[PDB]
Amino acid sequence: QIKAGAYDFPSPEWDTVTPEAKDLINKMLTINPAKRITASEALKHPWICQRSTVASMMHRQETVDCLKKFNARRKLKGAILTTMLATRNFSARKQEIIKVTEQLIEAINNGCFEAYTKICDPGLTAFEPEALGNLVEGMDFHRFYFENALSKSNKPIHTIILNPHVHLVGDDAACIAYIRLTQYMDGSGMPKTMQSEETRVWHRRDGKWQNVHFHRSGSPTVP
Amino acid sequence: FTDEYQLFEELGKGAFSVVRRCMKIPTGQEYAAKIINTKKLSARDHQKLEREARICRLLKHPNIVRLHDSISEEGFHYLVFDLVTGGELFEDIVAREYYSEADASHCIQQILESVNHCHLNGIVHRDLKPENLLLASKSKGAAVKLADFGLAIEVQGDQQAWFGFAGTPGYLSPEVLRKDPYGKPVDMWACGVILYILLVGYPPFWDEDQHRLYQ
Repeated sequence: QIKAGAYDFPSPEWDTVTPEAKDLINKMLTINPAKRITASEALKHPWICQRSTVASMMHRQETVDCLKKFNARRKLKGAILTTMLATRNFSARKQEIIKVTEQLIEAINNGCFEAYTKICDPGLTAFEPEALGNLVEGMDFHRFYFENALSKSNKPIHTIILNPHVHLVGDDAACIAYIRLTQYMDGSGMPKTMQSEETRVWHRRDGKWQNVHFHRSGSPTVP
Repeated sequence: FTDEYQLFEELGKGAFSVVRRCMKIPTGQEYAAKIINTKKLSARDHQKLEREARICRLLKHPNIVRLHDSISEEGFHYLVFDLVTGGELFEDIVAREYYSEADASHCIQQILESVNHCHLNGIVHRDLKPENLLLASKSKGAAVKLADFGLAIEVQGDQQAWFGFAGTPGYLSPEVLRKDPYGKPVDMWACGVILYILLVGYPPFWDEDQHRLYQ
């Protein structure tokens, strides 16, 4: 909004503001700083230097009432410390990325390689603990875990996606970062939990969101 | 196997399989025996070999490598195929002293006959490529034979579906690259790529970057 200078003077409150006051605001809120009024020039603006004849002297109770709320919010949001709040009000576009990500995780958990190769780009690259610090390319590296473990092992696992954050980087590209919590049964039949942090880069190709790169840190997804 | 047939020289050997020239002594034949050390065969590999044998048993056609028998022993399963001696079609062509469109058309006619037979039996090969186009023998007019149904799928009539991303890059169809449901037409795209190569000797789609190739 700021970069676009996307402000206006909505009615009714602005209907009683003088044109000269709106004019001075316009000249200060000029996107191009080369064309923005300077401090010396503003001091000569009629609303400033001819206030007696230009500025309204009507009482603006609605401004006082609104300033009270503005001040109250400002004192509540006064962050004494760096505060980082998750995302919970997602647009439809961001929810689309969350959905396809969860569809991909679901396909992995169910060992459905057909769904995996449908959702993942053929040129997928990946950093993951299973790859020992190497960047792997294609489906080969991941095919091994489908053809063996993902369906061979018969034990219950529950996946949790914590605090997803989605960046929209163009109409057909997105980035998602989330914590992947996995509950599972270990060899001795005891319940365990493991954590991974995962980034997935998505590109909409042929009308379908597809995963072109991902980066896992922490634990490896196979128990 | 030794029961009826007789083994001879080795023609190849994979991870779990060894292939040798064979002969049905009772009938003076000569086949290719795929000797599988079942003790080395995994579970997922077991699933794919069951599929390939069932499909091969279902396809009986001159231009398709025929599966003649399947029999098991002590952790050792035998698959008796046709004996193919002529090698790759593409390798034979470069050795010829004359080669024209008529020769290419005679080849594609046989390839289409095999593809049509597969499709008529609800089977899609999905990996038509030069390595799978063999000549029955080194005879002057040997028959072209379609080979290796390890990626072949079984489809329901003309119903499209997503069977997975499989094939060889240079021969993959647009629908598979778009991640759309697909079926028999993927083989006809591959045929078109093969036909293009048979006429000028270079592929219609080529690029060092696979991403650009797929575009």
